[PDB]
Amino acid sequence: LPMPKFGPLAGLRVVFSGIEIAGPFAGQMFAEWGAEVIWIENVAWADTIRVQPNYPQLSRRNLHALSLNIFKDEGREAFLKLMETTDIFIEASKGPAFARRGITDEVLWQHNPKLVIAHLSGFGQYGTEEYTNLPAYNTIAQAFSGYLIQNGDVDQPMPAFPYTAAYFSGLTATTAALAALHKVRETGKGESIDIAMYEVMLRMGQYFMMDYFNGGEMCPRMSKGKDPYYAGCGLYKCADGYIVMELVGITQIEECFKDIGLAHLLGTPEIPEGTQLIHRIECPYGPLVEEKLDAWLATHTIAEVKERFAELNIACAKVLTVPELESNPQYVARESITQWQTMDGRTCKGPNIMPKFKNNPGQIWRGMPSHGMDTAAILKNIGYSENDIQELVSKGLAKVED
Amino acid sequence: LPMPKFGPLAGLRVVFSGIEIAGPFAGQMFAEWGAEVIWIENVAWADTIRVQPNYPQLSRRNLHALSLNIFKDEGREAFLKLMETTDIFIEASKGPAFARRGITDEVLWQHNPKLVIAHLSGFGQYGTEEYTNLPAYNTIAQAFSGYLIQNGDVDQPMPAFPYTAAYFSGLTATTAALAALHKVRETGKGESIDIAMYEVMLRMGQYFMMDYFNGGEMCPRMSKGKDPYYAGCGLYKCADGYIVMELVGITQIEECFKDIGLAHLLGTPEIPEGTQLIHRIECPYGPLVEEKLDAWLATHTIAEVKERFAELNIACAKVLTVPELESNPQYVARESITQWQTMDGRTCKGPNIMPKFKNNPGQIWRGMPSHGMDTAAILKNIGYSENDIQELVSKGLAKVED
Ligand SMILES: CC(C)(COP(=O)(O)OP(=O)(O)OC[C@H]1O[C@@H](n2cnc3c(N)ncnc32)[C@H](O)[C@@H]1OP(=O)(O)O)[C@@H](O)C(=O)NCCC(=O)NCCS
Ligand SMILES: CC(C)(COP(=O)(O)OP(=O)(O)OC[C@H]1O[C@@H](n2cnc3c(N)ncnc32)[C@H](O)[C@@H]1OP(=O)(O)O)[C@@H](O)C(=O)NCCC(=O)NCCS
Repeated sequence: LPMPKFGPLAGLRVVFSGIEIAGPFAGQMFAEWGAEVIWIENVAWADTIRVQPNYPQLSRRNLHALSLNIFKDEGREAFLKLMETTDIFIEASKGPAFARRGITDEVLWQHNPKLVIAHLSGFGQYGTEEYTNLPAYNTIAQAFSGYLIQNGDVDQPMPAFPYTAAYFSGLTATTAALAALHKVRETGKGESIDIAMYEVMLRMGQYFMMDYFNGGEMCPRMSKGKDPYYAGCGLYKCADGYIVMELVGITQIEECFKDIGLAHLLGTPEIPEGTQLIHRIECPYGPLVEEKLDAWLATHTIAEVKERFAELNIACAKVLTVPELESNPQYVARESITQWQTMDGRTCKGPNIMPKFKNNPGQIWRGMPSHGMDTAAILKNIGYSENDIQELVSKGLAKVED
Repeated sequence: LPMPKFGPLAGLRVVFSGIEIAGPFAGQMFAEWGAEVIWIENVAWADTIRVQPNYPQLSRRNLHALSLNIFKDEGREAFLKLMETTDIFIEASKGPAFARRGITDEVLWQHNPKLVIAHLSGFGQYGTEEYTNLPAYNTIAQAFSGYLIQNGDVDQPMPAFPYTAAYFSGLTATTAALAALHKVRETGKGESIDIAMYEVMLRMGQYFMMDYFNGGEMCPRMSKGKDPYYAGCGLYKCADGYIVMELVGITQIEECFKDIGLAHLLGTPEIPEGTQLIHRIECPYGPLVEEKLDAWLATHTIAEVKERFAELNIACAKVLTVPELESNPQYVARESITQWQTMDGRTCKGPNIMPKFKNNPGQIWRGMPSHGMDTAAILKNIGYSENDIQELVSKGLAKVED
């Protein structure tokens, strides 16, 4: 398949079957980094992502587009022969959907014993009848893992946004696939990976949930974007706008208390010598600290707080709106936002490849492919004849380039 | 170093230097999956994570604890010899801090030309003077990437929580390190990776930001946990509590419109045949759909909505509180939450290894190590004498087991 040789993953062959974010995000990350990546869409309908006006130009760039019925007759026989040349297969289904349709892990390893198989689902490959085969999206994974209940304001839980759990789940799939890939390169035998979205998100929400599991209470939600436990952390107003700050570290606490008028608190039974952190609930002075911090910050400009906090080594930043990013000097310097050409021949703007590999940078070599774009190319490369692939399209088992 | 042989990453050697979540999360994930992982803390102070009462039992499990001044005299000479046996080194600093302290990539590859180096920072290894050396935490990365501005309610932006950006950044580091690791196993030459937290989070927030970069407007924030654009997606109230649902798909929309009393809308110029999604803003009927959905849902119990939505293949779930997880039958069936023994000999409860590798499951073999726990073991393994490592402790350059 014609493509430039670049990135740490050059010449690795990846195929994924899934829609929206989670599955496709996992597979396309390989493409960002130079792998050969086949996106499989059904033959009758297309990936739901295509309904989004701009995003798919980013999230499906560098891909090859197959369109094949991977479960019906010869359409299946093709998919499985394809699997013989595949290093990694990502699939995102309602539970063990592939297995209950005939394509088990053992059937797959029959065609490629080295194959790394990554199963992405809401609730896992096995469990109970009630949950295992349920459909799932990001919000479902947030709801079921206790992530959603931790987000929002004191009085109003809400999902983390945009579609946060889909990105964590796809990223975990990518990670786990590369880990399994390493094992294949070291023992010569394939692997199957069972990634349940809610288990991913259960992990991502443990910071305070670990307290509940081990004697404690659950923390509340934030109030107005302030950390539920630690004073001086989260969202604050200066005289001229929103900033964030983290009041963490001995030196930071000592010098900041001095600025805001709380010097006399340092060295008390409650704030002894090496205090690195200020717990707002446990501390009688917790609310006083917030009151004085708020008052001191409201006296200063964002720029002045930034200068003083750079002196004290207190992390902070202006809360940037989307219109402010393009022309930020850090963004500009690092080409964090770039441009590329779509397939239709139009100019498209959005994030560059991340992260930056030094010796083998990733690169944007192709825009989002059309539905079925590369089907004929892929089947001829797998060994199907011109007429033989013409029959596949005919019996409805494949969609050719429009 | 004594440890069981398990997981896809058995016999891979990983060292990380960093505190809190991002850096350590990246390194410890290797440990979940069977790698040998050395956590480096400073000799004078310890990782700030240790101030948290329970979480570190999860986030530092399966680790070996070094405590060494990696920048001063012989402390440096040790670190660099250690680097000769290391496959992957994760470091989290204020920008290019290691390089401006003498330990450049070229110095590191001098001691190991194959080494994969992963640099985690707020703002990158290079850029402008204003930003490149700034300290960063999760909230700083959320603020600077336009992630924070997208979270919260219409009237109140807030961070995604808990510390969402630290997990994305550490997960990306893990992923990118394994990708680079693959390249080393295929060309024999090392790699350096520049992971800027804000660039990670810029990527994770593109779903609607891509509209802004390409002609459009930015979406608003959610109202009460409802999707800013798509009707029938996000947080809803039933008669007896919060659920989430995603109204996506032709069949789902058709049958759900029929239930809620909006049948006559199907087939209009605005909702034609294969409509997969309902845009609340663009659609004159968008608000009507919400009103009827809300009213229909408030008539039913969570259990009844679940049953009907399982018939229509509409993804949904009860919003679970933290006290509801342990005894959920899916959690129980998959052992999603487990127990292990700490070093002090106490019983600790929390998430199991995720995800589940089939042939080479990860496993919890050790609790969180104490500050300096394994220093003497590591230095003797690297080739330092008993007296030779006694001198390191003496000149303040290392901390031994308490
Ligand atoms: C997202 C999800 C709900 C969509 O599934 P769905 O609406 O029920 O069904 P699809 O649109 O994928 O297609 C329906 C059927 O066609 C099949 N189909 C999909 N790809 C096919 C292929 N290329 N060839 C033949 N048939 C195919 C599917 O196997 C599915 O089978 P099933 O009815 O036996 O269960 C489901 O894939 C899922 O829960 N995935 C896991 C979590 C996830 O990735 N969520 C979305 C990202 S946020
Ligand atoms: C988190 C962060 C702000 C903390 O840094 P800090 O408070 O300024 O400093 P540290 O507590 O790490 O230590 C201070 C100095 O001691 C050094 N130190 C750290 N580990 C050391 C080691 N084991 N041996 C000798 N010195 C060490 C550091 O290099 C740092 O050097 P510098 O003063 O030249 O810049 C910073 O590491 C950072 O921005 N990291 C990147 C983003 C990140 O990971 N954030 C935290 C997770 S959410």
